[PDB]
Amino acid sequence: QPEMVEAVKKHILNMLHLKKRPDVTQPVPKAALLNAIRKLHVGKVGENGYVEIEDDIGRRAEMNELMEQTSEIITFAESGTARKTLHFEISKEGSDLSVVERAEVWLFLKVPKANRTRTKVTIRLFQQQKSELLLSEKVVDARKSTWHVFPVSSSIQRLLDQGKSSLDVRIACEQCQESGASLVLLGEEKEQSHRPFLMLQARQ
Amino acid sequence: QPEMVEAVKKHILNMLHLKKRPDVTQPVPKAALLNAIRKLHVGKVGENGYVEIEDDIGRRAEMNELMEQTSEIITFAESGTARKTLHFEISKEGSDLSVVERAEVWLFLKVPKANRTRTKVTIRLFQQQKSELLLSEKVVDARKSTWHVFPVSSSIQRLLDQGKSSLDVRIACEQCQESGASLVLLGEEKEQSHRPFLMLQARQ
Amino acid sequence: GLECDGKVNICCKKQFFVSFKDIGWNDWIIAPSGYHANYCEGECSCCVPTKLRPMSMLYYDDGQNIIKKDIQNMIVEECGCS
Amino acid sequence: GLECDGKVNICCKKQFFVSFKDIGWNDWIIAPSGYHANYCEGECPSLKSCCVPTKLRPMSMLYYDDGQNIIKKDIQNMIVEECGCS
Repeated sequence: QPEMVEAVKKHILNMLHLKKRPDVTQPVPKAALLNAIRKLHVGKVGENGYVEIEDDIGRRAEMNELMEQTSEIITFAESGTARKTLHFEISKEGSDLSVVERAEVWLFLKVPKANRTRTKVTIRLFQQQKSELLLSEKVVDARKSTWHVFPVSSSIQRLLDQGKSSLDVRIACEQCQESGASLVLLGEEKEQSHRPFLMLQARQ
Repeated sequence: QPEMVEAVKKHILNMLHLKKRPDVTQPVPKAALLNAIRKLHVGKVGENGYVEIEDDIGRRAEMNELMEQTSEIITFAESGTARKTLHFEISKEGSDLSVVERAEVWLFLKVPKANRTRTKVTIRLFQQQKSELLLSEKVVDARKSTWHVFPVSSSIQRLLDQGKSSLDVRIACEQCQESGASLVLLGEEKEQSHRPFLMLQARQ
Repeated sequence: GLECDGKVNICCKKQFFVSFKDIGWNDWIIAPSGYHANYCEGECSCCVPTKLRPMSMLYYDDGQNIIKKDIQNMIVEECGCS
Repeated sequence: GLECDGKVNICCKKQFFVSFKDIGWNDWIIAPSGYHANYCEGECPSLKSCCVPTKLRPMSMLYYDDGQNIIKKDIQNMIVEECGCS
């Protein structure tokens, strides 16, 4: 027991570049100490005495290893065989990943003329099975051409649980045309920049 | 040459959990790729050029090793042998550190009654040698009891360059009393929480 | 990532935690409460630490000096054979 | 930290940089431009010492897994920054 306690003692001292443990003296008053470290944001203090190091570098390393476990996958839409449908072939990397942290579908709504009229349109995403379940129902801004994010974390999670890696999405937007707007489902020439895509971020 | 090029190839592939380099195909249009990674903030692209990874974890490790070389020193004032004077014995750890990044003197100005009159007082810090050079001249708020920070990075730098580790500070504040205010230069009991201190942050 | 538990002999990490109170160091070491002394032992090539984690300490260097330092490779998180 | 430079026998790191263009990998590897293939070779006196990497740095890559799949990954211990004896 003692030979090992002395082993880590010497180890700690070598990391601190100290030949020896500091000699015992009378420290500054605790109120003086706690107040100083609080104001400098080098340490946090909990009532009745407890002290935690603020800006712990160990928490940063614990954070760096976390994003080492998490992978981001960008899956571009492949054109479906049906009308207004997108096909998504998720990378096999998604098999290694068990827990979905975030999953988004990105659609670009093109609005050539900036309208003050008919600002709101309802866009729906349908996952097709065998049957169609509602991925997302979102009311969006139809003022100007912009991107629009659809949260589908629960569905992508459910999909990976079932061992599946494929998603077929039907998109509906009846009010789009009368708003003078259209969702880009296929990357046209110079409009290929607006090709729709799914984002998957999962870990472990 | 080739045996090594193939050696790192296999290493890269093992880290990515790939048995093999991806088969050659036709990728998504570059405009489509660049636009997606931009909006998701996974990658930066600028001026019709190559792509740099935003949120690079290697840039985070390069940051964590920086703060591993940077140390913070809190040096509490010791009561000087003279009137309105503080003595600072900077830790010997300051010898290992060459470059001063930040150095601050912290003084508590006690103001019992909140004045709306005489809001401004001029506080001066004098480093004493052999002769006094002006550490800091700061006009501060005299509304309420509060801390006040004095920037002395250049002086502490010059001090460490000269191989010295000691600082004697005379403090002057003529307008303080008529404002009903007094700088705390000592640990009064129940006021020891306001004991003045020097903060030093240096690297390498 | 192997964890030594008693009778295993392959290269893994032992895990004994040290509290500065039992050591007589809780007076000059303000924070943290203790150090994670994890070490690698066994026979392979050299049973070297493979995953290392930095650590921050808050301690008295003197009666009036406080140090905030960040040490690299302070804690051995995981090891295996080299 | 020791750096191998041509003639030397002690445990140090040699470092050569590999650009994915010269390798034929710059099509599926979007970023970065190249990999820092730093490895440890050398000799340590003999309980033996293996000349193991001592300081490691994680690295993130951006690459095509498929024609329509982009991967952003963060690998630990990808780059060997410094080595010494064990």
